[PDB]
Parts: sequence; C-alpha cells; structure tokens
Amino acid sequence: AEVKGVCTEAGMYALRERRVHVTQEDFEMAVAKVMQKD
Amino acid sequence: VAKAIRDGVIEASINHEKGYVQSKEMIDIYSTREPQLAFHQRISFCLDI
Amino acid sequence: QAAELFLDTVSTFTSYELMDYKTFVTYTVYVSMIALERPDLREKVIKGAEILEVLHSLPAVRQYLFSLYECRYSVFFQSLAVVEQEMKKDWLFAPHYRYYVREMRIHAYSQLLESYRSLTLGYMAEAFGVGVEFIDQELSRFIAAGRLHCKIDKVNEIVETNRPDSKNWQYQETIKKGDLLLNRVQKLSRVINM
Amino acid sequence: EQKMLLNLHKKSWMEGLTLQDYSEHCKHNESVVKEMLELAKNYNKAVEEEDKMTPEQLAIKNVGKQDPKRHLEEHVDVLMTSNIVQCLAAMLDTVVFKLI
Amino acid sequence: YLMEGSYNKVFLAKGNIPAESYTFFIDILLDTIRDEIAGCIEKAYEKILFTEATRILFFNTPKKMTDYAKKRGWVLGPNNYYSFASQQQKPEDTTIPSTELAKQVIEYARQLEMIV
Amino acid sequence: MQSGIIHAAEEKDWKTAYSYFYEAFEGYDSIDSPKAITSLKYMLLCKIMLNTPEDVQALVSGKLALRYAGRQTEALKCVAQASKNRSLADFEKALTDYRAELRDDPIISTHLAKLYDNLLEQNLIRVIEPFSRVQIEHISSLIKLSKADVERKLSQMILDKKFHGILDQGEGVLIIFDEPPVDKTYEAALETIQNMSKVVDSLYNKAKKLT
Amino acid sequence: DVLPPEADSSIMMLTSDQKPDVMYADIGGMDIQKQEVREAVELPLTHFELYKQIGIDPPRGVLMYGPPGCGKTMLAKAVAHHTTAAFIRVVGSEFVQKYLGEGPRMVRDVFRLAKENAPAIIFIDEIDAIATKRFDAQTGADREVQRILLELLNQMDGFDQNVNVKVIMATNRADTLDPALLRPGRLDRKIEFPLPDRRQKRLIFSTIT
Amino acid sequence: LAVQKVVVHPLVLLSVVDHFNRIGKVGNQKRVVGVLLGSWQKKVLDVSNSFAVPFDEDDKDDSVWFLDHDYLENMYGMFKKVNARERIVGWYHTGPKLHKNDIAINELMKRYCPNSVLVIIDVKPKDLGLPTEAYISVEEVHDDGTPTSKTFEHVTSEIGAEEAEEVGVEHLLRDIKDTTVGTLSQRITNQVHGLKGLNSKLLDIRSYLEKVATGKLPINHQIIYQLQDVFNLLPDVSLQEFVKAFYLKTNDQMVVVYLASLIRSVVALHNLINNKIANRDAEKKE
Amino acid sequence: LLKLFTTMELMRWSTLVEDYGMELRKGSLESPATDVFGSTEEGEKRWKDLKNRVVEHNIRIMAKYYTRITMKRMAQLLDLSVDESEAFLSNLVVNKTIFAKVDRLAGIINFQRPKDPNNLLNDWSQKLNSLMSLVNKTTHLIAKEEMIHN
Amino acid sequence: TRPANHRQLTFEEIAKSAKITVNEVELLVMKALSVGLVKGSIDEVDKRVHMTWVQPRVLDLQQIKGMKDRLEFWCTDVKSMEMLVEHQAHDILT
Ligand SMILES: Nc1ncnc2c1ncn2[C@@H]1O[C@H](COP(=O)(O)OP(=O)(O)OP(=O)(O)O)[C@@H](O)[C@H]1O
Ligand SMILES: [Mg+2]
Repeated sequence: AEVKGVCTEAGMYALRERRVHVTQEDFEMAVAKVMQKD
Repeated sequence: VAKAIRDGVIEASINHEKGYVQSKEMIDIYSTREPQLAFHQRISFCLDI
Repeated sequence: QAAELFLDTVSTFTSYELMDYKTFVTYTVYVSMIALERPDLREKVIKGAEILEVLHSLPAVRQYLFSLYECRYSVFFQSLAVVEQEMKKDWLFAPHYRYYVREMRIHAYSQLLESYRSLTLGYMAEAFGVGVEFIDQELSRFIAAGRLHCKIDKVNEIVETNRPDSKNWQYQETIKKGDLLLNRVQKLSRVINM
Repeated sequence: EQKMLLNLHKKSWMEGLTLQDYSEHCKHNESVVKEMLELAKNYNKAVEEEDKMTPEQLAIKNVGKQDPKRHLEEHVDVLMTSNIVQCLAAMLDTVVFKLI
Repeated sequence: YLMEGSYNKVFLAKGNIPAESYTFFIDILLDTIRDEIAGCIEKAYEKILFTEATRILFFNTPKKMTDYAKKRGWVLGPNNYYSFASQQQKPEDTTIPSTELAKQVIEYARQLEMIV
Repeated sequence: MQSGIIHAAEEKDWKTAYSYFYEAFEGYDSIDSPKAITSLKYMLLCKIMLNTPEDVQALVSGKLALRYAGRQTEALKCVAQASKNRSLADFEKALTDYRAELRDDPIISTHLAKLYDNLLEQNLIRVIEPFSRVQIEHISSLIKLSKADVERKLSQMILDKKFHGILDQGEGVLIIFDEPPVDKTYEAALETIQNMSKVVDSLYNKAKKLT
Repeated sequence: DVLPPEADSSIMMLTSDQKPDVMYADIGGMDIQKQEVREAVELPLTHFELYKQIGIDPPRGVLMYGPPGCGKTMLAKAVAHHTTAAFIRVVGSEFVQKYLGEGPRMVRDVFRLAKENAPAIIFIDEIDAIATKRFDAQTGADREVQRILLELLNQMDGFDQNVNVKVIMATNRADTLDPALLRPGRLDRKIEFPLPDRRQKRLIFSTIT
Repeated sequence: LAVQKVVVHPLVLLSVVDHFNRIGKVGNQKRVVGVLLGSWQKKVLDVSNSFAVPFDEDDKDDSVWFLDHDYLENMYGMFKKVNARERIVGWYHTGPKLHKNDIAINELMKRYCPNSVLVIIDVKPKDLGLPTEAYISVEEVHDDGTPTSKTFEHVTSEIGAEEAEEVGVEHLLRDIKDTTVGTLSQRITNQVHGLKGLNSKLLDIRSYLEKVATGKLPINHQIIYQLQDVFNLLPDVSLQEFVKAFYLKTNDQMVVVYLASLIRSVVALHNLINNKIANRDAEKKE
Repeated sequence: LLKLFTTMELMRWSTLVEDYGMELRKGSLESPATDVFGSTEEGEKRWKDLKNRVVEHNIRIMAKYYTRITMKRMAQLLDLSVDESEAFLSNLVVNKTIFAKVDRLAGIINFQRPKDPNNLLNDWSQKLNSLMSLVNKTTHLIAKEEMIHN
Repeated sequence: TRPANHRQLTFEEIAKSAKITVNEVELLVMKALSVGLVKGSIDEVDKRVHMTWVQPRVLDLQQIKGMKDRLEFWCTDVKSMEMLVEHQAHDILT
C-alpha cells in the first residue's frame, strides 16, 4: 500500500508541474514524501 | 488549341504574332452556380433514395 | 494519424518487440514531415527534446528533417533520395514509398513558393540543385493535380503563386467523399431489395 | 365566426418574405451540423449494439439513454426546413424587390 | 483529324486521297471546314493579322478573304488586324436564375412533404 | 530559486519557472532576505518570456513587491513596456539605460537573445499592421534594420503562418492578405460524411448477415 | 410528465450574495491543507483532462477531520468564495426529517442538482449526524438515518469519472464515522486538520492581527 | 409612440361580430361601436374583452353622432367588478375603413383612457389581412405651415390568445383547421401569402397614384416623399458583389441540405433494414 | 469651437489657429484665457494634444465619408506631411481606433472593411425589411387621404 | 436625375455642374452628407462619389405618372412569382 501510494503521489508531482508524463524525479520525490515525511 | 478554347475545353487565348497561349485566370468556382448544380443532382438523388 | 500517435509515445516508447527506438524516432520524423504543419513541426519535432537526443546518433535523419525546415532545398532533395531507398526496403513504407516522396516534393515546392509572389524557374532549379527542365516537369505535374497553388509562365520562366480559398478545396472533398458515401448507399439498397 | 378565429396566430405578410439573419443562420447551421458530427459517431455504436441486443432490450435499454437516430432525424428535419425556406425566400426576394 | 482539330491535315487530305472517286465529297467537307476554322478564331484569337489568317483559312488569293470577311462580318482594323472582341457575351453570371432556383428548391420541399 | 533557474536554463515552459520564482520570492520575502529582489526580477522575466508583459506592472504594484521598488524592478518594468508597446527601439534603450541590471545578470542575459527575436516578430506585425502593400525598404526604416534581415524574417514568418502575406522580390514589397477563417460548417460536414460512412459500413454487416 | 433535473430540489445552491467573505489569505498557516483541498477539489474541477492524461483517479470526495477550531469549515467558506464551480452547502442534521423518505429524497436532490450544475462542490458539514457506525433497527431515527447514509453511498457510487462533482465532508469526530463512507470511490482523500504547530501559530497570529 | 403593438384576443373578435350581428339585425347595417378592455404590459396592448355601447350617426352629416357615455361608465363598473385588472384601453368599430368622425369619438374615449387605441374590426371575412387595424391619435406637426391637427397613426396589430382562450378556439376550429401539413409546407404557404399581401398593397398604392394622376385626389407630398424612399430602397440584384455573395451563401446552405439529405437516406435505409428483418422474423416463426 | 468638434465635418488646424489660437492661448482682457493652452510646458503639451484631436477628428470624418483616399490627399487634409499622416494613421490602426488598410505603392488608404457575404446579404435583407415597412406605412397614409377626400 | 444604376458621379461632373474647382468637390459632398441631404461615399482615388440616397423632393403630376408606371411593372413581377410558387408548390400548399 505504501508502494502504491508512492506511485499515486508520483503522478501528483507531475501535475504540480503541469506535466503529462511521470518522470523519475517524481517517483523519487514521491518516495521521500510517503516514507520520510510520513 | 484553337478548337479547345472554342469548345470550352480550356479557357485561354492565342497570340499568333507572339506565338504563345495565355490561359485565363481561374474564376472562383464557389462563387457561381456550379456548386448548387452539383449539389442539386446529389440532393435530388438522396431524396429519391 | 501515425504522426499524432508516434509523437505522443516518443517519450513513452517501450514497444521494443515491434522496433528499435532509433527506428521508431526515424519513423516518427518521417511521418511528421509529411503530416504536420510548419508550426506543429517546430514545437514537436524540431524542438522535441526526446527526438533531438536520438537525432544526435542519426545524422542522416536529422539532416533530412532540418534541411526542409531550414529551407536547404538542395540538401533536402539529396536527403529525400536517401530516405526513398530506405522506405523501399522497409516492409511498412514500401507500398507508400512513391507516395511519400511525391508528397514531400510537393511540400518542398510549396514551402519555397509560399513566401514569394513569383519565383523564376532558374532560381527554383538552383535552389533544389536540379535543372530547369526538371522543375518545369515536376511543377506541371503537380499543378495539374491541384496540389500546388501556382502557375508557370513558360515564356518568361516565371512561376506565379495563387491563393485559392479553403472553400473551394472543402467543396471538392465534399463532392468527392459525399459521392463515395452515396455509392455505398446506392450499393447497399441494391443488396437490400434482392 | 370560424373564419374570424382562423386569424389566430396568422403571421403578417411581411414575415413570409422576411429573411432570417444570415449571420445567425450560418451559426445555427454551424452548430447543428457539429451536433450531428457527434450523433453520427454515436449512431454507429447504436447499430452494432442493437445487433447483439435481446428483443426485450429494444425499448428498455433505450430508456434514459439518448437515441442518436432520433436526434439525427430532428436535426435533419430542422436544417432542411431552415435552409430551404431561407433559400426559397431569398430567391423570391431577388425578383420581387428588383430595382430594374 | 476533324474531331481533334487537325485542320491542316483535313486540307492535306485532298492530295493523298485513295482514289479519284473520293474527290467530290472532300470538297463538300472542305466548305464546312472553312467556317469551322474561322469559328475557332473568333473565340480563340483576340486579334489576328490579315495575311496571318491566309494560311489559317487556307485561302489562296487575298481577294477570297474580302468576300468571306463580309459574309462572316469581320470588322477589319486599320493595322490589317481583325478585332474579335466578343467574349464580353459571357455565360452571364451577372443574373441569378431566381425562378429556376426557386423551382428547384420547391421540388425538394415537394419530395419531403408530398410523399404522404 | 535554483529550481526556476534550471527550469529556465533548459528553455522549458516558463509557467513552471515563474511558479518556482514565485514561491522563492515569498520565502525570501518572509525572512526579509536581500535575495528577494533577484527572485522578483526573475518572476517578471518569466512573465516577459510568457508573452504576458502586462502582468509585470500588476506584480510590482502588489503590497509584498512595493518594498522592493528600485532600479532592478525598473529594469524589467521598462522591458515589459517595450514588449507591451511591441517596440524594438525601446528594448535597446531599455538595455542601455539599465545595462547593469539586465546585461550583467547571468540569468536574464541568457534569455535576452530570445527576447530580441520574440520582440522582432511582434514589432514587425505592428509595423506591417496598417498596410496591405508596403515597401520592404519602408518596413526596414520603421524597424531600423537591414533590408535583408527584415526580408529574411518576413519570409520566415510567412512560413510560420505568423501573418498572411507574400513577398514580391522584384518590386521589394510585402503584400498582406486578409484571409477568411475556415468554414467550420464544411469541416463538420466532411467529418459527418466520414462518420456517416461508418454507419453505412455497419448497416452493411447487418444487411448481409441477417438476409 | 418528466420534470427538469434542476427542479424538485429542497436544497439550493449558493448564490453570489451567499458566498462567504472569507478569503484564502484570511486563513493563515494551512498550506498543507490548502494544497490537498486544491489538488482534490478545485484542480480536478478545472484540470480533469490533465488527471486523465497523467493517470491519477481524482478523489470523488474529501473528508476534512481534526480537533474543533482548526479551520475545517472556514476552508470550505474560502473554497466556496474562490470557486468558479457551483457550491451546495448542507449540514447532515437537516437530512433527518419527520416525513419518512424525505431524508433519502433530499440526499438525491443534492446530488442530482450538483450533477446538473457541474462543475459543483457538495459540502456536508457535521457528517456525523448521518454517518454514525451504529444503527438500531427498532428505532425510526436509526432506520431513517440508515436510509440516508445508504442513499448517500449509492449516490457517490452512481457518479462515474465523467461527472465533475466533488464532495467535501467535515467532522471533528471521524472516529465515529462509518468505515463504508471512507471506502475508495466515496471519500478517497482524508485530510487532517490538526492543532496548529509553532510555525502554524505565528501565521495564524499574523493573519488575524 | 405610446403603443408598440396591440394584441387582440379571439374573445373580442367574437364579441364584436356578435355585437354587429345583433345590432346590425333587421334594423340596419351600419357600423357598431363598443369599448375595448385590456391590460398593459410594457408597451404592448393586450385587448382582451369588450362591451357594446349604444351608438348612432347620420349617414350624411359626420358631426352628428351619439355615444351613450353614461352606459360606458355603468358597464365598465359592471366589468371592473368581475375583472378589476381589465381597464378601458380604447374603442372599436366594425366600419370597413376609418370614418371622418372617429377623431371626435376618440376624444370622447380619451377621457376614460388617455392613450386610447381604436381597433377597426372588420366583420366581413377578408381573405388576406387580419381583421384588426389598431390606430392611436397623434398630433401631426406639418412642415408646410398648416396648423397641427389630430390624426390616427397606425399601430401594428396581432391576434393572440390566452391559454384557455386558445383551448376553446382550437375546439371550435378542430374540424376546419388542418394541422397535418408539415412546417415546411406551412412556411412556403406563408411565402405565398407574403407575395399576395405585397401585391395587394402594391395595387393599393398604384390605385392611389391613379387617382392622383387623374386629379381625383390631391397630391399629398408625404406619400410621394415616402414613395421615393421605397423605390430607392429597391436593391440592385445585378451587382457583381451581390450575385457572388448570393451564390456564396446559396451554396453554403445547399451543402447543409445535401448533408441532411445524405443522412436522411442512410436513416431511411436503416428503417428499411429493420422492417425487412421484422418481416422475415415474423414469417419464420409462423 | 465646441460645435466645430460636433459637426460631422472636416475642420482645418490652420483655420483653428487663425480663428481660435489667440483667444485660446493668449486670450483677451475682456475674456481671459485659461491655463489649458498657456505658454508653460503643460500648456504646450496640451496644445500639441489639441492638434492630435483635430487630426484624429478629421480621420474619423474621412473614415465615415471616404471609401478610398490618397495619402497625398489625407496629408493635405490633415495639415500634416505624408510621413506624419501615415505615422499618425498607422498609430490609430494599431490601437484599433480606426480601420484603414494603406497601400503604400499606389498611395491609397482603404477605409472599407472586406465585405462578409453575411454582411452583404444582411444589408440586402435590411433594405427589404425597411422597404416592406415603408410599403405598409404608405398604405396606411393612403387610407387617411381616402378618408379625408371622399 | 440619374438612375440608381448610374449614381456614381465623377468629380468632373460635380465640379462642372456646381461651378466649383475639382479640389472643392470633396468638401461640397461632406456638407451634403453631414447635413443629410444625400447619402453615399466618396472615392477619392477614382475621383468618384457613390451616391445611394437623396432627400425625397416634390414631384409633378407627370413624374407621379412615371412612378405609377414603375408600380405596374413591380406589381406584375410580384404576381408572376405568386402564381409561380402557387403552381410549382400546389401539392404541398396548405
Ligand atoms: N488558520 C487559521 N487562521 C485564522 N483563523 C483560523 C484558522 N484556523 C481556525 N481559525 C478560526 O476558526 C474559527 C472558526 O473555526 P472553523 O469553523 O474554521 O473550524 P472547524 O474545524 O470547522 O470547527 P468545528 O470542528 O468546531 O466545527 C474562525 O473564527 C477563525 O478565526
Ligand atoms: Mg464548523
């Protein structure tokens, strides 16, 4: 579930930049938010 | 070429002294009755079906 | 449609079972030059970060793409000849290799004539690295087909461009495609009755 | 008394020869033809769907869901009445109100 | 040759006839060709020079033009040119065929309402 | 602040670069940092490269941005005036009056060349706007550029469909055309025919299979 | 006869004069909460295609919970003030009515009116009034509230991805909520509004002072 | 002016006809005059009821005429009690045309309604026009210097009905009215009626000009002024710009008809397919 | 002077200075001059702006009545040089104040916009509507004359 | 005086008939157009005024006869198509 939440957060990060394609940066920034912050 | 511009095959004119054929500038097809005529035979055929 | 679909997946390509990524970008560039307008080509292909990266390792395809955009018509014809042989040996582009090259030649002639009111035959021959007789025959074939908006004054060897309205071109397609549709409707009623 | 009541909703003779605004007539033609563009796309789906539909669903499944065929006919009827009248009235006016 | 407009070969057909019996019908044809050639010129040439049309009309003596000119009503110009300004009689797009168009549009309405 | 700089150095969309400079500005503003003027500079520059220079006046007029009203904001505000007026001459005067605030900043100086090309198109449109047929030499006089440079740009603009016209090399004139918008009724009619053809295809399968 | 969908609705939308005067700037120090509500309510309302292109499934509803006085209702006021979409404001206690069936009825009028006026935001403050996890089948109150909640679950289940309606529910007693309300597809985004931290405190102090 | 349009309801027409048929009985066949009742909505009058008043005039002298104005007040109060929202809006008379003495009668009616509207309601069933001609009194200020005089200015009149009024009218016209004709046929019939109405009005102007030409009627110089404007407004349909635009427009509408006819044929074939499938299926089971 | 800016006609700047210049700038002892057009820097700037208003008014009048005019004629009518008039006209065209297409080769300024087929037929339709209303109004006028003279 | 087909007056005709210099013709038409005496537009490039309307004036009996003669032609044209639409659309006429 935490792994799945990282993906859904990675898609959010692309949207924050108004991008269409999820980049590797988004997955890494999603990993930090899901695990370390929460 | 002389008959072709008489029969309406092409719209042009011949300069006998110079020796060339000058084609007439094309007229706006959509600004005359031809689109209506083409549509009429298509409309009446659809209404027939 | 191929250009639209390829450009969407140029940054999401994982279908390696069909083709290599370099070959995929090669096809993407090819279909883009024939199906995209000049403003659409510069945003998606010329300035495409993913395409430009691949074009570094594909000097021939990059030369073919940028020769037309940068109005280098002599090189573009040389590149178009190279592209033509590739597509003849390619099972996907083989049935359309004659059509694609002809349309690309139409694009180059139209692009050169688009910005000018009249261009001499010699200048157009000089631009494409070809003879005056070649440009005269190619234009006369394309103008007769209705694909070039120009007319040749052969006595003075001057090509004068026209600006026909979009209403005429739309009307011919409506007559054309409507007649194609009507033929199906007529044929279907024939099947219905008996 | 019957002929007198027949005058109800009888439009004036001006309205018969009155031409609808051409800017709005083209706009109405523009909009409705665009409406049939989506309806024709939906109409194709209805043909395949009704091929594989049980006869109990010929009407129940059409309840609450828009019928592309029905709206296509209404759009066709409206446009052909609108354009024929606009064309016919325009053609009549070119000779009736003639300066020569 | 007559259909494609090879009027040069039509007059050359006199020389290479297959047999002496064919002469009569050839002259009968050549009288028709003479009007047909000049018929093109009015719609083809906007002005053609006097002796320029001699070989076009296949006239031997210049005098044979003079009688044919008035028969065809060709207004000769001072510069030995015939002015053929007659294309002004265009298909007359100046006029809208309102009655014909109103006739057609009514028929569409008939094919929509009269059916019942 | 670095996120916007890298976003702008890569010539990506400037909306994201503006946003990063906007949040960098607020954080620098909250702590009362000397670098808040640099972020306020790059925010306006992002608006300039977004072809919305009018918003630059509104930004500096805000309460948070009034504290930084100085020469650096003046540099971009006049560059915005230049883009808003579609004046290339004003741009050079802007680059002269505030050369230090504009030509010496490493971030803005990189995008100055792109601004020059962007303003060259807009000024050309403004110069040729009142004309239907104008000498190329007259256009060069108004723009204060060479005949060859303006003719090359005009030919390239015609290819880019930025304005509708043709170039007469022999007379050296630009013929501008008032094109009509495409008839969307015919566009919708054509695709309706295409979609109606698919219905005929579907009715064909129904016709042959069921009879 | 068939009545217009916007007709027959005892609950009305927010008019322009009923829009609260509370701004986003009036709220101090809720950037995490402001961002999540924006990303889950107002951004999908205007960027539904960008969600679909990326692949994110927008949350149909948002549950705002936390200790009382932590900005739950006010953010709804700010959202209603700063929205271009319709706002339907309600509190769960109004759904419980004397006339049996009027509760579940007026639940579906809220969702029908929101669907007809899409884009729209449904805000249901004090959701605990109709979303308590305990039900007594021998009492008319719990029998009716069970119908109200079941209709509420049915209505949110009845919204596909095409219908652009977002639901906001606020409660300070989310422990008493029925778990069925928090299932995916009904309230997929639970935003917590905790007690302000020290950094949050100085932003709240600065904005009021 | 003060009146933009007068909507006369079918009850008034029936009442006015009944007034004429009961006064114009074996007694005589003159014009009958009553009092119009209705409401005001923005600038469109809503004539909805009327009552008859005793009235007589001399066939020879136009200044001799009687209207029972006390009868007017008594029945108005009688009608006001039933329907207070219906006030006096003018008078009517069944005369086929105006009379010289109407301007005097309107002055008598102007006391009960300052913006009184006279509606001439022709009992005879005229073929092409509406039976109602609504007039209002105006002060025509001549520029020749002739003193300002009271005249009637025409107000466009329409026959409209109330919801229950139209229910009864459709009941009385149930058999006579033919509603089977489609909209397109009705619109073309409107165009034929428009042509007939224009020809009649053009004939009236020509008849007036004939009388002026032979000296039967004096030269007006306000009609002639208007007539030059009519002939000046006559468009030139032989212009190149107009003809091209007409062709441009006609072809724009034709393609839409062609598209709609094309869709109609496809839908018609779909109906034929379903009919043949239904026919074949019915005989298979039987 | 205020009327001169109301009449739908050309006014000449040279005439204004020779007819209103002294009364507006220097004024008279009987009627003192206001500070709108004084000798100051503000007065001089407003004096230049007044000339623009006169020039702008003339172009507005030239757009109503002329369909095509020559730059040579427009410069003469504006009391401006050809370059100044073209630059002044080019300014108004840019800010969408007045429509004008300038053909600099032939020295022609075109004040008529392209005729949309909608507009051409709408004008034709509007003429018919006025015509039918006039025919209606004439018939009513005829009926009154039949009443009076019978 | 001129028919509506030929209401395009040159500057020379206005200059000659009004005894004014050709350069003063333009200002003359402005006064006529501004007051409202006539309606139209001026084509300065072609030295021509396109006249579309004149203030209606007093007509003699003879000109009124001519005006009626135009009505007779106009009446026939309206009646001609009234019978044309009736005959052609007889089946669908209500
Ligand atoms: N971040 C904030 N900035 C400013 N005021 C705040 C903030 N958070 C809460 N408030 C104050 O909260 C008050 C109202 O509380 P609000 O209704 O927003 O809370 P709630 O969580 O919905 O409450 P409850 O759970 O009791 O229903 C306002 O008067 C407002 O001043
Ligand atoms: Mg609260």
